[PDB]
This record gives sequence, structure tokens and C-alpha cells, in this order.
Amino acid sequence: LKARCSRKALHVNFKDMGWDDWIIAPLEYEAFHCEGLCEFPLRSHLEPTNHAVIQTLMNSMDPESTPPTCCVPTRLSPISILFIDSANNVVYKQYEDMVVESCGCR
Amino acid sequence: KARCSRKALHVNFKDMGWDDWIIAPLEYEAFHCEGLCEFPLRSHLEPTNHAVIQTLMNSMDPESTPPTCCVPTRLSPISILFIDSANNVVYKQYEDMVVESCGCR
Amino acid sequence: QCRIQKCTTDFVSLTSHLNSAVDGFDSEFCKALRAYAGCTQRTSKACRGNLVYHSAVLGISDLMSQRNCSKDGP
Amino acid sequence: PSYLFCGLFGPHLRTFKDNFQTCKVEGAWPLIDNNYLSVQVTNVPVVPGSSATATNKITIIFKAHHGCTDQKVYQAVTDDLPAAFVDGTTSGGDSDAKSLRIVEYVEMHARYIGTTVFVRQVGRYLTLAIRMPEDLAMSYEESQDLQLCVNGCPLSER
Amino acid sequence: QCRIQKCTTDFVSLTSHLNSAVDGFDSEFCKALRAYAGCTQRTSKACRGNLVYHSAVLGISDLMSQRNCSKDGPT
Amino acid sequence: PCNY
Amino acid sequence: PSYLFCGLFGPHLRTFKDNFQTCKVEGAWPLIDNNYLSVQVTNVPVVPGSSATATNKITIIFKAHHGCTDQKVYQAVTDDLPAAFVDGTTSGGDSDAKSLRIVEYVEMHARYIGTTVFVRQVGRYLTLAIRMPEDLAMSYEESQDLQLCVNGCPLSER
Amino acid sequence: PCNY
Amino acid sequence: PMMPPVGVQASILSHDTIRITWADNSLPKHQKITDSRYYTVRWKTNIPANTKYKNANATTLSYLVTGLKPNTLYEFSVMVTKGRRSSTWSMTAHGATFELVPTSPPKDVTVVSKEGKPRTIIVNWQPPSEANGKITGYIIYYSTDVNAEIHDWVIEPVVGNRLTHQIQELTLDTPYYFKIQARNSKGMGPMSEAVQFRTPKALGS
Amino acid sequence: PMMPPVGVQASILSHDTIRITWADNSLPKHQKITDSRYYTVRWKTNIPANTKYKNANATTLSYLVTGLKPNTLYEFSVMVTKGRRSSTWSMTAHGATFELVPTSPPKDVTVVSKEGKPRTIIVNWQPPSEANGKITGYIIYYSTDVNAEIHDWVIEPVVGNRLTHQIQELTLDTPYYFKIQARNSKGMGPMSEAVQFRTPKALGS
Ligand SMILES: *[C@@H]1O[C@H](CO)[C@@H](O)[C@H](O)[C@H]1NC(C)=O
Ligand SMILES: *[C@@H]1O[C@H](CO)[C@@H](O)[C@H](O)[C@H]1NC(C)=O
Ligand SMILES: *[C@@H]1O[C@H](CO)[C@@H](O)[C@H](O)[C@H]1NC(C)=O
Repeated sequence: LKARCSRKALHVNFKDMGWDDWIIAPLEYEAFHCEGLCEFPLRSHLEPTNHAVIQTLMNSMDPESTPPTCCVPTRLSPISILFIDSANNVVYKQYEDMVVESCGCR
Repeated sequence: KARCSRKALHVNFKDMGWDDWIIAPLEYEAFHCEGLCEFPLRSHLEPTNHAVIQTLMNSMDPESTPPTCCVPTRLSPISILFIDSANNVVYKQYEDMVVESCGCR
Repeated sequence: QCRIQKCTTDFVSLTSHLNSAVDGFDSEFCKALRAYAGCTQRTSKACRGNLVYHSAVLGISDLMSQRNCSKDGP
Repeated sequence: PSYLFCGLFGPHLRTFKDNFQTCKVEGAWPLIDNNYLSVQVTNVPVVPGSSATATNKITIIFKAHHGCTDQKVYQAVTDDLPAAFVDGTTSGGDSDAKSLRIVEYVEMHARYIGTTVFVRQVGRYLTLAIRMPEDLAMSYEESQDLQLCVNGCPLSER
Repeated sequence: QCRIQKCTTDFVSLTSHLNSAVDGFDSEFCKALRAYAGCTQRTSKACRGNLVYHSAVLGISDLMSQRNCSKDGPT
Repeated sequence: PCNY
Repeated sequence: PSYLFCGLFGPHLRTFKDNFQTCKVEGAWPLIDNNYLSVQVTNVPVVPGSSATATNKITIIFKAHHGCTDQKVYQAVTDDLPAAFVDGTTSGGDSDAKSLRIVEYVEMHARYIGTTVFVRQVGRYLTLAIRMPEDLAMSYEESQDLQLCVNGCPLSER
Repeated sequence: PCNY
Repeated sequence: PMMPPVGVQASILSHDTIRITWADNSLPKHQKITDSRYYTVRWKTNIPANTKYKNANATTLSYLVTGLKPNTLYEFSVMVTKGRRSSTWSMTAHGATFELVPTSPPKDVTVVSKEGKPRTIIVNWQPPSEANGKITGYIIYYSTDVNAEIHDWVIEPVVGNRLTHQIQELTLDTPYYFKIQARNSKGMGPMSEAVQFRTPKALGS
Repeated sequence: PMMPPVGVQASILSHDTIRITWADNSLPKHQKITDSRYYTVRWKTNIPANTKYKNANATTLSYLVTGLKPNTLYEFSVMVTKGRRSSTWSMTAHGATFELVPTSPPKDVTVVSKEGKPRTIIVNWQPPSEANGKITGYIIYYSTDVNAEIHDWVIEPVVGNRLTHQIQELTLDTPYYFKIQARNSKGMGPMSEAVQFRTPKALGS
């Protein structure tokens, strides 16, 4: 079935990726992902740009003139990563835009 | 099977009947984004860290997550001259009306 | 004030359960669209110049034409 | 091609450079004075001695453009907004020539210079909206330095 | 500094036209992949902690497994 | 032809 | 369940509340002192008279958790990072009990309290990373008010 | 069972 | 009903006169009227806004229209009546009157000091309301002497498609008087009544 | 090659002694050695890091391992040799030694003034390196008199799973001396050498 634009689970396991040779912690985190239909009308929480408002309108009126807008992360949050840096030192650093906080149509 | 690109999208306010309140412009080029976001994402698609990881995971196992999506990453305004509620002629920048760049998010 | 988002929320709430593959999609949709049209008309003056409003009005009108939803109706 | 917009209303001015200004500019003043078009307005104090002024006359000169239009002059005043040029014509040049036309806001479509001019009367005064291509809007000679749409008003008028 | 973007640009430039409907898709792709793997390997230290780099390394290794590209071979 |  | 993280490295402290601090904290100091765990460190001035200090000893007490683990003590010092508790064991309780284990960074997995402790030697000193569930990290008695991971360092130590 |  | 008149033609005679002629198909050859029928000619232009049609009855198949505006496009249509019988209005014919010398002066003469250049003035104006043809130029006359005879005033000729002009090298803290006249292919229009402008002085810092 | 020994068993005798016994399947009934074969016993624990195996040759099917650490888990395996023939190491058996009274004092005794409470001190320490069993408590002794006999020092008993303690109601601008001892199921360990801490005074505002 074709769900509407929603935030869905996405588990990232750095150990499974072999990245524990440089990442110390965390070795896994919840990243989420966005997925689903962007249909007219965009609900307010999909927080469209003016462009997405117009494109969604045009795709509704003529799906051949433009494709629909796309369900993508509209707010993301960082996670703090403890890792071994290029100088072989322990570094704690915020990696921005790692966790989807909200999805929307763009 | 085209890769993420900025494509033409012409908006005609007169065709939409908005020329009863919009004075100018009555048309403009909005563009749109469309196309595959495939591993590896070229630098100009400007992925977030999240998009980098998602594209990687979808490359390794398309069942684990869908690909990232081609969407506007930079937009620009257009100035619209129109009449507002109080019959005032207003000239206003409408933000985020024109796709300047597309990328994978 | 422009209250288009109230109209949209109502329309989305009312149609959120609709699945195009289920047997009564168009009849519930049209009733919903008609209410959405009425709601948007009641905030029209306050919303002039608001792209979300103008897009809603046109999108609704187009859908009601596409789906052959009568102008008046339940 | 990209478009520049100019506006005058109740006076208040919105320049091609998107600077919004409140100008007194009493009497006759050029909004546009370039190679293709002349836009001239008359502003009157709303009450005597007031610094707040409003538009009672709009003159537009569509300069002769060989093969497209002969020179046409449009003029609107308070309580007189015709749908024709001063010579009673509604189009430039021949009967077949539609590069310049007027339609009833009254609107002037100067397709030949990608220019639109909208004129209306709001209460006792006139409003104006101009859409012009950037290269044409900025195409003027050194001496044409007084153009409210390009440079806004003199500091002393604000 | 970290120069993974050059590696990626080269790989994308070299493979963008490739279409599986033509004969030598997989060989040309594997050649480009090996070159991409080599380019990324040579900037490993400078790129430590750059998710673009680490994702490239893993995605390359995974693609080479998926497309059955020998780790050693022509580029 | 006259068109900008 | 949500996780809180604590770190100590070359000293520099990152608290469960994400405040980053540079503390002298010379001698033995509690990082964690709660109902489930004791984390104790020894810090030494890098050179005599220096306010810059670094870690030469890490003691971890995994308190007895009935049915999961007997009390286990881990201790690492500069040039001695074992992969076992002080009693030579690598797991808590019985042979079948794997709720508490050590793996060679040397890591301690206290699954029973959703807690991970990573210990490594960077040069002449020791670093520490702790991942603990928020409700367990904040579960301590009134008298347990000195905990560098919870409240950071005393103002006089910064 | 011991697991948090 | 009755067949409307045909072949409506506008013959331009001057700046205010146009002769209208038409044919009646219901009529025998040479347009001989042998009954009590009469024609009605109607005309208007689009200047000023909302004008109404002017009408005139004609005993024969021609009518001379007088008192028209110069250089103006008019529309003309004809209808026939015979007691009870009346036709519809014919197909419209157009006719533009000839030019006349302008009969009114330039308007709204405004004089300002150029910003940062107080020895320069900007003269701004509006066209004559009775231009009576394409304005081919304007003449600006200026003087420091309000009582000087017209031939003693400084002359500043200007293009007809512009409504702003700059005059340099003037004396500061001095009254100046300005008059403007329009010109077309037929000649000079009247002069506007003199406008006074005193140039600014210096504000010592 | 040669069959490795079987049924390796660790019999705990004390805090430092474990008897190892094993069977040889290659041997005849009653495990009587009737040839020039000899056994090798190997043992180690995981404390401290990177220890190597200790080895010992045995003429018969038993070996007494001495000088072990108290309350420590050891691994033991056996192999057989006969001139040229040598077997592999048997399956490993484990054995944990008994507890002993702690034999070393608590370490890194640190005394600090509590923030905002200068009449309160915080005592922080590290366990004895020779705990020799599960620490069931500590005893903190303190005095204002450095020469007072041990029985005249204030006693502050404390839990064994904590390494920080707070002492309230002390006198300001006063030298205090602190000693700590660990305890386990076997008894009291030695006391740490006295540490001096002078309490702060007031900074009048
Ligand atoms: C790689 O090998 C596997 C196993 O034979 C096969 O299923 C797959 O189709 C091959 N893919 C390519 C690109 O050669
Ligand atoms: C034309 O004749 C009719 C009938 O006599 C009359 O009613 C009408 O007023 C006349 N028109 C003019 C312009 O005098
Ligand atoms: C055991 O015997 C062998 C052979 O004589 C000898 O090489 C080895 O060093 C002995 N091991 C010990 C622990 O003495």
C-alpha cells in the first residue's frame, strides 16, 4: 500500500558497517528515514516551500507537467560521535544532520 | 533513468486565473528537481550526513531503506506585484519560488 | 486572519483514512472536497496573496472538476 | 529574460531595485525616462501644506519603435481613466500591428519592449504598476539621471 | 587534505553513461570501481571521520562484491 | 517579430 | 530508552548534561557514584605544578545485581589495560551469566543496566567513554552529590 | 531477562 | 426586418470634419430615395472615458460630421427608418481627423534643484491636454527678469517624447521664471504662464 | 601423533595453592607409567595484562601449583612427551583460589573541601591493589592530632562498593589527618599512611 509522507525507522549499526575501527561510540543509532506520498493538499506539518506548494498544485492538476514533490527530511538533529581522528587522537564531535526529526514535501 | 537534475518548470499565473490578483509577473520559470540519487553522490548534490548514510544503505540493501530523493537544495525568491486584501498594490518577495540547485536529501 | 491551514487540516483529517483501492473513495472524497471548498471560500478575503490559499482554491476546483463532484451537494 | 517591477500608490514608491520609499515629490516628476519609454506623474498634497502626496495624473509615452509602433501617448487623470491613447486609438501602428495595445485596471501591453503598465484609480487617486525587462529598464543616457523607478527619490523628497 | 570528492567525481564522470543494456557494462564498471577504490585508499588518513569518505570506502567494497569485480585487475 |  | 554519555580524556570532561569542562581534579575523584555503578579516576599533573592534569588510573565497580552479576571490579592503569576484572574473570556471575562481560579499546558491557564503558590508553594516559540509560544515570541518593559525570567539576577545579 |  | 445600410465610408476633410457616405441595397441604382425613409448616423471616439454616441438624421445617403477633435480616431455607423420599419446599425467604418497646431499649453510645470548640484535645475512637465497631433518638441524659455520681453528670454529646445530637462550653470539664491510651449507638425502651441523658482543658497558647515 | 591428557581437574587448597590432576587414555589400567614419558602443566590468569604461561614438568599424573594470587581465576592444561613423541595441550580446566585478608592499603587517598560547605570534607580513594577478595567495607580514621594513638582517632565505617565519603561538622582553618583500611570476608587489610588536609578559612566580603 502507498502510505503518505511519514518518518519511518532506520537503524544504523556502525559495527555492522566495520566503522568501529574508527568510531568509538555510539556504535549504532536511530537515523530514521522519510518515505511516502506527497499529495495535494500538503498538510501544514509537511511545511512546504512556496515552490513545493506550487509544484504539488501543478502535479495535482497535470501529473504529466510536473512530478510530485518528494518526502524528505525537513528537520534533522546531530549526534555526538566519539572517534579516533586522523592524528590518532580521541575526538568528540557533533555530526550534524544525522537523525531525521521531521519529514515533509519538497 | 536520468540522474538528479534541475529541470524546466514554467508557471503561468494567467493560466491559473491568478491574474485577478497578481499584477506581475504573470509567468515565471520555477524549475523542478527530478532524477535518480545513486551511490556515490557527487559533491554538487550536497547530501546531508543523513543522505550520505541513507544512500549508502540503500546501495548495499535496497530493502533496508529507499534511495534519497532529488529535491531543491537552494531556492530564490521572485518579486510579485499584486493587490492585497485592502486593495493595496503590494510588491513582495515570495521566498523559495525558483529552484537554483537540486540535490539528494 | 488567513485560516487556510484549518481548512486543509480538516480536509486531510477527513480523507486520511481513504484508500483509493477501497470501494467508496470518490463519494466520500467529493463531500470532503465540497466542505474544503466552502471552508476556503469563508477565509478568502483574509488570504489574498497567500500562495497556500490560492493553490488550495485552484487545486480543489480542479479536483472537483477532475472527479465530477457537483458544486452543491452533501 | 528577467523582469524589474516599479510601483506608485497611496506617495509610496517601490523601485526597480526593491527599495520602498515615501516621497513628497509634489508636481510633475519622471518615474521612467529611458530610451523606450517615458512615465510622468503629477502628485498633489492630500490636504494643503501636507507632506503626504498622491497621484492625480499619469502620462505614458511609448516612443516610436520602427516597424512595431508609432509614438503613442496614454494619459489618465482622477475621474478619467480611458481605454485608449490620447488620439483615440487602442493599438500602436496599423490595424494588423498589435505589438502595442490597451485593454480595460486599464492595461498597456508593449510586447515589443516586454513591458506591461497597469493603471487604476483607488479612491481619489491613481496607482501604477510597471513590469519591464532589466536590460531595457537600465537602458538610458547619462543625462536621464532623474528616474524615480531606477534611483528612487532625491533624499530631500523623503 | 581530504580529496574524496575528486575520487567520486572521477568515478561519476567515468561511469555516468554506462548502461546495462550494452555489452561491456560490467567490465568498464569494475574497472572504474577499482580505480575509485584505489583513489579513496590513497586519501584514507586525511579523510578520517568524513562520512563521505567512509561511506565511499564501504559502498565501493559492497558494489565490487555485488558486481563481482575482482579486487585486483585493470582500471 | 516585434516581440522582445 | 534514551542514553546519556560521559567522557574523560586528555583533564577534559564531557558530562551526561553535555557541558564540556577542563578540570584539574588532582588525585582520586568520582565520575560516577550511583545505585548501580562506581567509576573512580586518578589524575596527575602532566608536569609538576601544572594545572593541566591527565588520567593514570580507572576503577569501575559493577555493584552486585542479584540474579545477574556478583560484584565485579575493573581496574586499568598506565601501561596495564587488562581484558579482565581484578579476580581474573571476564564475565559476571556464573559461566552461563553473560549480563556482564569484558572484550578486547577494552570494553565492558553491563547489559543488565544498559551500560557500556570503553577504556583506552592514548599515549601516557587513559581515556574513558560511558553510555548509560538516563533513569539509571540519575538514580542516586542525596549524599552521592560528587559525580563529575552528573554535575561536572566544582567551580574551584575549573 | 537481566537485560535493561 | 429592414436591411441595414452598407459601404459606410469616412472622407477626411480637416482636423474637425469628416464626410460620411453609405449605400442602401434596398434602394434602386444611383441611390434614389422615392419614399419617406430617413437615415441615422452615429459617431464617437474613445477619449475621454465613457463618452456616448452622437447622432444625426440624414434625408439622403451622405452626412457631414463637424466639431470633431484634431488627430482623433472616430467610429461611424448608419441605420435606416421608414415610419414603423427600422434597420439595425451597419458595419462600422473608422476615420482619423487631421492634425491642428496645439491649442493649449504644457501643464504642471514643476522646477526643482538637482540633488548635490544646486546650480542645476530640473524642469518637469505634462503634455498639453490639446496636443492635436504628435508632439515633435517643446521649447523651454527662462529668465532672471520677470519683465523681460519674450525674445530676451534664454531658449532651450527639447525633444517631444520627453517631459524632463536639466539646465546647468545657473546663479545660486536667484529667482528664475520658466515658460514652456509644445510643437507639432502644424506649428507652435501657446506658452504656459511663467512659473517662478528661486535657486538654493549655501549652508556653510 | 600422541593423544593429549584428559580429565584435567583443579582442586582448590588455599588462597595460593591448587592441585591439578589428569588422566592419560594411552596409559594402562590403574594409570601406571611404565615408560620414559613426562607431563607438562601450564597455567596463567588474565591479571595483569599480557602475562605468559607458567610451566612445570611432572613425573606422574598430578601437580601441586603454588604461589598463586588470592581470589583469582586460573586456567590449566596438560601435555605429554616421550623423547621424540609429544602431544598437544589438553582441554583447559579452570580454578579460582580462596580469599585472603587484604595485604595492601587503599591507594590515592585524596581529601577535598566540599563546594559551598567548608566544614565538610570529601575523602576519595582507590581500592588496594591486593584486595585478595570482594571488599565488604572500608574504615576511615581521622584526627586533628597527628601524634594521637590509633584508638583515639575518629572512626568512620563505609561500604566496600564506594570510593568517596563525606565528613561534616569539622573545624575551619584546621589540619586533619586521614588513614583508610580495606576489609573483606577474611578481615582487615593494612592502613594507608596518614594524609594531611588543612580545612579552609573564611574570605570576608
Ligand atoms: C555476480 O555473481 C552472482 C553469483 O553468480 C550473480 O548472481 C550475479 O548476477 C553476478 N552479477 C554480476 C554483475 O556479474
Ligand atoms: C431623428 O428622427 C427621429 C424621428 O423623428 C427623432 O425621434 C430623433 O430624435 C431624431 N434624431 C436627432 C439626432 O435629432
Ligand atoms: C621440561 O622438560 C623439558 C625436557 O627436559 C625441558 O626442555 C623443559 O625446559 C622442562 N620444563 C621446565 C618447566 O623445566
